[PDB]
Amino acid sequence: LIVPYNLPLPGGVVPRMLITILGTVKPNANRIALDFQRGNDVAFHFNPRFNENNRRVIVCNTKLDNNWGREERQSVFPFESGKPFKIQVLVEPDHFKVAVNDAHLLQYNHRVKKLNEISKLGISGDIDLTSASYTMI
Ligand SMILES: OC[C@H]1O[C@@H](S[C@@H]2O[C@H](CO)[C@H](O)[C@H](n3cc(-c4ccc(F)cc4)nn3)[C@H]2O)[C@H](O)[C@@H](n2cc(-c3ccc(F)cc3)nn2)[C@H]1O
Ligand SMILES: [Cl-]
Repeated sequence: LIVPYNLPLPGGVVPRMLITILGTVKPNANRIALDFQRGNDVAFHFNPRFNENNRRVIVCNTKLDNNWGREERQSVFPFESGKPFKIQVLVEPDHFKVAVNDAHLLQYNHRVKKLNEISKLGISGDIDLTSASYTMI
């Protein structure tokens, strides 16, 4: 698939929706981003950074009216330059739950509460994208 890639989420997200993204991190990658959007707002931005001051960190945030909020940072970093990955995002009633390569990574509490209006997922950054899909579990 071509990156950046837009995956419509018809009728928005709902609990029990599972989104699966398969790809490969480019060699010498700098960044990856998943952006769950509600119009121009970003309900959930998931942003692995491969070199922020010589550290690897995952940054999560929300953008409302063109302003970023308080960052939530995770130092557990399961991505590896040059290697294949699987990201699974499970929507639960009170948070997005993220697993990478079948291991739980983080949860992100819903800040945007109109889940039905979060109707697009953008995928960008330094990856080759193989598949992006959803199902109900
Ligand atoms: O909050 C998320 C946003 O962060 C900003 S950078 C943000 O800038 C601030 C000053 O305005 C602070 O400097 C902020 N900070 C917070 C801390 C910090 C330090 C210590 C702590 F303990 C906690 C936080 N140390 N920097 C720093 O993260 C990115 O620009 C923005 N972004 C990324 C992308 C993107 C596009 C395409 C991609 F493929 C991938 C990503 N498109 N927009 C998005 O990620
Ligand atoms: Cl809302």
